[PDB]
Amino acid sequence: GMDYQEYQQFLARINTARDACVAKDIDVDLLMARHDYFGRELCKSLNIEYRNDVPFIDIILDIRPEVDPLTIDAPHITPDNYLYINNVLYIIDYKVSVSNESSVITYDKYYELTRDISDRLSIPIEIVIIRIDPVSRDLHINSDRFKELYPTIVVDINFNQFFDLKQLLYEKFGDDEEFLLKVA
Ligand SMILES: O=C(O)/C(O)=C/C(=O)C1(Cc2ccc(Cl)cc2)CCN(Cc2ccccc2)CC1
Ligand SMILES: [Mn+2]
Ligand SMILES: [Mn+2]
Repeated sequence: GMDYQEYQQFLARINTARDACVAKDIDVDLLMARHDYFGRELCKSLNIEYRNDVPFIDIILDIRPEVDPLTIDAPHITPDNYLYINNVLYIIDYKVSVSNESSVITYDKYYELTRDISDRLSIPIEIVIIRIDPVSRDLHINSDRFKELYPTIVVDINFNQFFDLKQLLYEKFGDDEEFLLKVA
């Protein structure tokens, strides 16, 4: 799980919180903490360097350092990570959700915006959304091409801290109508 230190910060914030706006910022900070936690552990399993929200321009500069970043016609996306093997660019994104609705929105965005640049660099760009179901703890990965490189991937983590902290937050603001009907 997260460091004792990070769990303490959430515990302190949840207990000090008197107001729905503060409460929702914790709710959102937990989802993001959980996403980043899966990110770090996933990157250990894949044995690739851990990254977050990498500017696409930097990814291009890394795999093709001759490219002038002032002129290249590149999309403005910040994918969580990426892998370049056998002249194939895998654009990786971490997801922690029980559904694919977010996965699809990200895949649709990243797929559409990377068709042009793939054609220009003559490098096939494979969009890999690596999602863990936080309940079942099962890995769902869309890209068949990516799953050939990494045929069996055990992460073996859990989100019981995240579930507890969230539950404590919904317990505390359970009769705050404004908290229960506020969005990210
Ligand atoms: O949902 C994800 O899996 C994910 O990684 C998203 C993000 O990283 C952004 C921040 C974020 C939001 C929510 C979560 Cl759970 C984790 C991170 C939101 C979309 N991003 C929008 C954006 C795109 C391009 C340029 C600026 C901002 C900002 C970062
Ligand atoms: Mn991201
Ligand atoms: Mn992500």
